Amino acid sequence: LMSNDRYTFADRDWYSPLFSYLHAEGNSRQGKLWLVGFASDKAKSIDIWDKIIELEGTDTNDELLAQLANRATALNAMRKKPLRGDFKKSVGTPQIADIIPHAENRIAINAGKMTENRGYSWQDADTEYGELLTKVAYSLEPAQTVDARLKRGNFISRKPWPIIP
Amino acid sequence: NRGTVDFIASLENLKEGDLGILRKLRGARLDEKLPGFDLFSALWWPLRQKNQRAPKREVAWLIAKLFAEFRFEQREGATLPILMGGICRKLEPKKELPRVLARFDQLASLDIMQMEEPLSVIMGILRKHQQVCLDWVGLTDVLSFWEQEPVKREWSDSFIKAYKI
Amino acid sequence: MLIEIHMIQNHSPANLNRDDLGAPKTCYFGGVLRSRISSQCIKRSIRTSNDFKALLGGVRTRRLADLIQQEAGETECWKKAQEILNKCGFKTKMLVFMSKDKIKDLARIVLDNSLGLTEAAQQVANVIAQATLAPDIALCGRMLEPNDKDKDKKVKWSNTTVEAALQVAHAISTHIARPEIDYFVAADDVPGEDAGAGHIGESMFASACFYKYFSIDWEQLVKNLKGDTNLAAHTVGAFLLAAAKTNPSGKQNSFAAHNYPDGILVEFKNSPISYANAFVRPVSVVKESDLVEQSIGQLSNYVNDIRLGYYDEQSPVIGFWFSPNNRYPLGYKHSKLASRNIGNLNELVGAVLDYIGGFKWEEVQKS
Amino acid sequence: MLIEIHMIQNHSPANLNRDDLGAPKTCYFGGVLRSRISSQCIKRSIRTSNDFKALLGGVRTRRLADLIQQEAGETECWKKAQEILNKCGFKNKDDNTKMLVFMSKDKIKDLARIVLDNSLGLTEAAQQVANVIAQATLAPDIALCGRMLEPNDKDKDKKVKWSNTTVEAALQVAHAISTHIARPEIDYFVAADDVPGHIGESMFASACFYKYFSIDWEQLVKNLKGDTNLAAHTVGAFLLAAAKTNPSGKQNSFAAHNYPDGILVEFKNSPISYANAFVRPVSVVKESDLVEQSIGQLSNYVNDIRLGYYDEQSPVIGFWFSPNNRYPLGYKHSKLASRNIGNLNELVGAVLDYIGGFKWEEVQKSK
Amino acid sequence: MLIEIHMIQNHSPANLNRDDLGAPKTCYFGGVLRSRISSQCIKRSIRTSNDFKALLGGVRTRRLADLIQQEAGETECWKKAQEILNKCGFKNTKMLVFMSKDKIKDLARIVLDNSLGLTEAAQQVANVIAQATLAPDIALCGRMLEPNDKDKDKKVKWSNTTVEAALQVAHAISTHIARPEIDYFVAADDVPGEHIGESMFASACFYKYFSIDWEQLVKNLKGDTNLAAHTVGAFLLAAAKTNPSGKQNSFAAHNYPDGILVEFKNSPISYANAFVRPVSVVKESDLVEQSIGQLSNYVNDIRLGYYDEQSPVIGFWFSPNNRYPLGYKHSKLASRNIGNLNELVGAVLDYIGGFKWEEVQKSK
Repeated sequence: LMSNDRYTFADRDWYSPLFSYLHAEGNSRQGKLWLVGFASDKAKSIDIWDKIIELEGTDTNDELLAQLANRATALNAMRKKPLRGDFKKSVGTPQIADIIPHAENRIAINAGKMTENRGYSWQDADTEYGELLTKVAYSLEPAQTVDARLKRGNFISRKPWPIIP
Repeated sequence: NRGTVDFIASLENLKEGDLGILRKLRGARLDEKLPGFDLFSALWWPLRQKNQRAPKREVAWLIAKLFAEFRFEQREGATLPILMGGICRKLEPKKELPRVLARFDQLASLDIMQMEEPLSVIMGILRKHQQVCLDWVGLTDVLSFWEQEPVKREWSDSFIKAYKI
Repeated sequence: MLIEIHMIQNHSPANLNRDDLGAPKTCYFGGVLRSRISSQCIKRSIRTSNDFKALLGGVRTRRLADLIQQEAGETECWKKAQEILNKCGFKTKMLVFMSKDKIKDLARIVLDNSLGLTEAAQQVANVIAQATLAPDIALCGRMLEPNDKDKDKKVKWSNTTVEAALQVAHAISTHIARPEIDYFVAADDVPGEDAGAGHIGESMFASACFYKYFSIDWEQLVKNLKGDTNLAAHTVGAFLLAAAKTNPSGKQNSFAAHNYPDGILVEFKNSPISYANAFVRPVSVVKESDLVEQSIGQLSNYVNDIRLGYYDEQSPVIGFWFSPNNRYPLGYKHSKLASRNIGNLNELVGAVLDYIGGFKWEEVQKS
Repeated sequence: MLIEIHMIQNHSPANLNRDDLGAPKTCYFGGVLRSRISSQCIKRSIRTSNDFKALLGGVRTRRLADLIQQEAGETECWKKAQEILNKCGFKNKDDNTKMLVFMSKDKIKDLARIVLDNSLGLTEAAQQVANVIAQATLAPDIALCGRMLEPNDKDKDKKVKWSNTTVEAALQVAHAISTHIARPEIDYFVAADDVPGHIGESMFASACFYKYFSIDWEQLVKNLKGDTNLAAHTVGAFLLAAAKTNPSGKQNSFAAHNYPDGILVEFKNSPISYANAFVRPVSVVKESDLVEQSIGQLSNYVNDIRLGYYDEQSPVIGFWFSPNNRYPLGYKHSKLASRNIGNLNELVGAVLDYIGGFKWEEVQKSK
Repeated sequence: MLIEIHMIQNHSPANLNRDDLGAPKTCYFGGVLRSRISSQCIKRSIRTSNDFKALLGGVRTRRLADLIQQEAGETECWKKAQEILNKCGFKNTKMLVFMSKDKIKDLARIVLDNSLGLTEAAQQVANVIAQATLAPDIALCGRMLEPNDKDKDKKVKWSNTTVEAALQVAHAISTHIARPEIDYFVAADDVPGEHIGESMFASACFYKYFSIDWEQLVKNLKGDTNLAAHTVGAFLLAAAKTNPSGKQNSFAAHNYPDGILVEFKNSPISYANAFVRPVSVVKESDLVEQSIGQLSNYVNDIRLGYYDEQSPVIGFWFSPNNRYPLGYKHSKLASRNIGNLNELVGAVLDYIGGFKWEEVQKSK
């Protein structure tokens, strides 16, 4: 329920048990893969959710599945980036933390298509952030200089980056 | 818009003595010196009688001062945020580009009563970089509504688009 | 009850507060950009002024072991002071804000005892939490947090939080902000090979007229300083005298911003009312007046409108107004917004202190 | 105790200071454009002057190797001294020797002696050079302007430790501001050729400026290790300087060597600036002038601050000077200055008498 | 010591110095308009004066090759020198050059027909040119020559060509308000058959101020004190006996100055704040009398207000036939009052160290 220094609140984690289900038990098969995510800490449950994704078994790229299994750190690194300069223990751009869930939920409809890479890619998923992020850039730089619009243009080129290990 | 075009035409119809008399009154208001007030009245007031949307007294006086100082030729399509932008490329990206950019973006914090010296130095760097053409009508029409965000919003946008070429 | 001060000051081109990049601090109030001086800068300058020098009985620092070792002539109490500091829970070391003499004497007499580390750490924690008799602590408050990640599980901490009794807002320009950039180059005393061009630096500065706002709570000031009463009024008078006569110590060696204000309105409420919204419209300089007169005229208009607006007969308010030699009147046309136009700072201090209670300035100069 | 000098001086059409392109410096004070002369220009023109020749002592350069070789004569030692300066910590990023070195020139011989030893290697010589520079702070210019010097931790030797290198300055100078509107012009020039066989632009301005200097006596005395005689000589020579020097920039094209028309010397415990007097630009009328309106508004503000702020138990004594009393102070008051004098030599005599009692020859004969 | 020359001089209705448009240049002093004649016009008018003919040294040209071309053997117009000077950086532009008269001719016309070839004679012309300082006009005026580090030969090096100016000149300002007038001229036709003219002019009395350093003069003449007095004497005759060379075929403005103050003092003082208040005419007196009277009042104020010990600034007041006195108040402001220019020249040279006018002309 909290966006700490090592976590950023996006959506349910349907990307965790994927570079795993696809190699040990269950494998690739045609049907609807129902995900049940039950969270806990010590003796208190915090959130339980369900989800349904569609698959057929369209090959496997082990590297891309690995990057897909490791996405929350990429979101934390995208949020944590300072606007300018660098400072220790810097939280960084908290309005991006407000707009992460909308682009995440717009992406999350074709989870079964991102899993097998039929037509939707990391780069095709990247384009969804542009509209919300251009809306943010007006507020975070509400100036009327050449430097204002140039900073907005640099700001709209911020994309999450893939991390495998 | 009509009324502007005849004002710029009457400015171009002026002769040596009239340009000199408006040149000596740079950096001042009009009410102090009477020949300047009379010349401006004889050049401006019939247009305000005939046309309702004739330029305001302050903006017309300022544009008269700038035309008397610089005497640029009137030509459509040579507006200020295009020549700025076509000029900015020939400079060193490390040092001189922020120096010119700061003097260009200082205009978004000044009023029409305070916008004589920055315009003087900007047309100065034009005259130093060998330019003879400038759209005065567009500058008058944007100065008459200088206190609106979309006008300076399309100011630096014309700039960015001319600079990126 | 509350004591409220309004303040209109004009400054020379300077840089009294800057960010990490090296430009004056700016804000967005009412859709346009304005110059800004941070509040905490003003509180720091008042706290470290020469009209407040009788009134510093405390320290905000992390070099407590330097203070403990300084409470010694020859005895080696450096490693044990840091040690007991680290078992205390101040582990970078945490900033501790408490009185001088209490920690000095008690750390000298407790650290030099041959007792257990746990018991002496408990005593050090107790005397740190209990040393809340300091003037800056009452004015500016205190929050301390023992880091339980590295803290011994034996001893326990106590209540330490201090509620402050002074609320100052950031200094905000009365008009639009006009930033400027200055280019400098250094020279060589002796001719020689010399440079190719000369590396140009950049120094950002601006000038503005500032409206500052002050608020003083007397009941909390009394409650923080225990049963003392004269010290509260003496603190109020000293703070007024300092804030009237102190500037931020910015780049003052080359930008001498030693100006003094042209108008002070003082007031008394039961509820805090800030009058910053007089300047939502930017002030445009016209040929007749100057920035200062129009700023205080707009302030007078807002004060008049609020006084004739939200007004309850069961708790009426009054106030006095001060200007140098009475040159700048608040009631420029007809209204008498203040009843006791005062032409000097000392008489204003005396009137404020008399309104607080039966106190004279020479009487309370002993606490 | 502070010595404060306020000065009014009208200048001929001239370009005393400029930016990169040739424009005179401009400022945004009082909502209107003001002409500006940088404070560093004034400080350097004071430092390099005929009256300040005797109380020299500090040098600021990046070419220690050249002067060291000149001190040690025919000894080669160029590459060795360059290596020692690199090992000391003088940063050489972007292949540029920089960080203008501020040390007294009577200790150059010690540098050449320590560098030209053969018993010690290079770390030892560099550490000894650092100990020489960090304890050579005995000049009037280093005492006045202060010094800061932060060598980098990247290119320095690991086994070099740096002592305290800071000296707090004893002089505060504000940026010169014209009393009225700023009005630049443009000049047009072409290159003439003598043998028979285009146009450009230059910018110039004319303005009457208000200048403000401040000197802290106790910090100046503390900076010179208790030499009160030299501190008095420093104050006197500085006053003669700031009266009789003008900045040397484009003086070959516009010889503006104008003299001040009024200087007010005051002694007080708090810094006082008169910049808010000219917050309204002075409008030239037919019956008067710019200069006397400037001094009149200055006198009005002097009255306002004197009867409004300075009225305390601590008295303030000031003298006023104009050449042969050609511009007196406020006509309706006539009591502002304790003494009205017509010569500058009597001004420095009165100042040196008021500080601790000093005669001009006894302080002149100390250096 | 420093020599100061302040002069007040009235001019006829004229246009002695013009901007791009065709107006006289104008400046703003003390809040009101004033007419203006620039420094470089006065410098070049003194430069071209007949009193400065006998000590005229320097070229200030930008095409040296045609001056090289004076030899009969047509081999140096389009020579390799037209590429060697380019390797010297004297490039579009051509980088004008402040060097001497005899040195360039003699030494260059020796060296630029040689078998040395490329990258050898450029160093010789550099040694001739970047050391060609000995000339009085250079000694007073100064010198500069920065070459194109992007368009010069890499094997050539440069010594110092920076000469500190011994002369400081201020612009000419009025003592009263500027009154610009437009004149309309109509050009007629000599043949009948089947255009109003726009020019500007003004009249004003002007105030000028120059400074010359003596030790810097002597230094830049390489220790020649004998020429550095003939220089100052020619300058003194020129600044008082020469008007600028503007539109003088239609505006005969050959007036002579009515008040000159020549002073000798260690640090330079400009008496320009006497004319903050514009001179307003009255029915009793004229413009020259009021201007000189205000100058007198400010001179007395400065002299009585800035010293009490030594340096009794022995300055000379020059008025033609003692026409305009330096003030009608208490006298003894100037050391002597001179009604002649040549007696002033003799007295000034006597202050220089006993130098005689009849014996110093033989120097050059």
